Amino acid sequence: KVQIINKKLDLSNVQSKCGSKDNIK
Amino acid sequence: MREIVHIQAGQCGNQIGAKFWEVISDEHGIDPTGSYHGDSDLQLERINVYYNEAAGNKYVPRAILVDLEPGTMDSVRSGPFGQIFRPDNFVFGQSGAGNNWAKGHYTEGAELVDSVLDVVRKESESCDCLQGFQLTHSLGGGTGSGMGTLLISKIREEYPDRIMNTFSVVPSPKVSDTVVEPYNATLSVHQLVENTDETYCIDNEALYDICFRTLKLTTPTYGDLNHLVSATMSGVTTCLRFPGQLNADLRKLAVNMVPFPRLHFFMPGFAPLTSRGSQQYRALTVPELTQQMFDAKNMMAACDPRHGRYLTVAAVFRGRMSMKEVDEQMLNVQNKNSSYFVEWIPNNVKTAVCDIPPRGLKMSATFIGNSTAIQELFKRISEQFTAMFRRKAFLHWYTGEGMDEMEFTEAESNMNDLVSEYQQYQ
Ligand SMILES: Nc1nc2c(ncn2[C@@H]2O[C@H](COP(=O)(O)OP(=O)(O)O)[C@@H](O)[C@H]2O)c(=O)[nH]1
Repeated sequence: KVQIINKKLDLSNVQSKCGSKDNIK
Repeated sequence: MREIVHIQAGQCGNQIGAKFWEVISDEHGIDPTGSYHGDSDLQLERINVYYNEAAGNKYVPRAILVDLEPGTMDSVRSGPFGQIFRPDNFVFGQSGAGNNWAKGHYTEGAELVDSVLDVVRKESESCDCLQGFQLTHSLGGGTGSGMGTLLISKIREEYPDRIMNTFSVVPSPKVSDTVVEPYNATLSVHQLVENTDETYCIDNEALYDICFRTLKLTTPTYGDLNHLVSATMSGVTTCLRFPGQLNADLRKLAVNMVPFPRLHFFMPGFAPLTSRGSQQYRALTVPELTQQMFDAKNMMAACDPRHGRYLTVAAVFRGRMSMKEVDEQMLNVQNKNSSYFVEWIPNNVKTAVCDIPPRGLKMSATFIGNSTAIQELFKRISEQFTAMFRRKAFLHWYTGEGMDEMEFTEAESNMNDLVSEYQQYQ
């Protein structure tokens, strides 16, 4: 009467941190 | 009469100035101990121009050595002529620059420049007639660039009527020695264009090309390139030390060579240059020197002068020569190649003749040209700087010390305005 501990894992939406485009304008 | 205070900053500057002082000590017959053991009265006639006389037949080179890392100065002290400098003038820190102009200009330079300036003032108070300051430094090295800009600003503020001459090593068009060379070069020019009187642009790439093609050297070192640069430096001020048929000091050079106050960057040259074997095959004449000087392959700045026009040309000759010979050669040069000089300046060439040739030569000549083609170098620097700055490449290293984006933006604007001015006058 057991069930495996499986979780739905996702890194859904991760943005970059280095502002490599901040001076693109 | 006139005197010169030699300032020597950065690793590049320290090495170049060590070779320069070796050459100067050789020209005046001064052994590594400082005791004069020459053979001519002219060696002592104007020995005061670079040396203070410490009683005991010994002379001390009026040089000031600046760095943020003690290794280069240790090598200088331990090497040949290391004892020739009075140890009072070795002013060095401990942190180092790390090729960060912001660091060397705002933090480590801000800490060390007070001692540097105290040494400068002490050396200047001993002068009878101070004429100009010489700074030997590279534009890429953090120590060189930052200390140079800061110290030049300070000295210009202290002595506004003295001549500020600098011999700067400029970035190469093909191979970079430092990843952040563009930021340092741009921020250095942004102050050199404002505070200096004249700057000689020497590129290591052109030095390699010359020493390989002309001198036929297969294993050139920094010592050989520094020997060439030092020969040029000595030819620049040979007129301040020895008599001649037509002498020109630093003030006449600065007046004749700078038509407008902001267009004060020059491409130096030298002649004669020969391999050892070819010396027995070519006669040494004034036409030969004139042909070697006005040649694109003999320009120590990585820029073909045939892509622009000259504003003015300085040609200082050394050794016994006929005045009519040099005059005829200069007239022929101006007449045959009139298309490479601006139409609004007649009589583009100012000359001078020193009667003492370099040791081992019958005659020589030093070239100093103000060519509008250096807009190529400045435009390349501006383009690479823009390419790096558009993506904040390595920007945080400079911002952390205290610089903001406004300073980089103003530096870029000033660089582009200088390029636009050169384009206007071409
Ligand atoms: N002409 C010449 N250039 C040098 C010499 N040593 C280093 N350089 C140049 O200086 C740059 C290195 O910067 P450097 O002055 O050593 O770094 P710093 O210690 O932060 O000032 C490189 O682009 C080299 O080409 C030298 O002896 N002669």
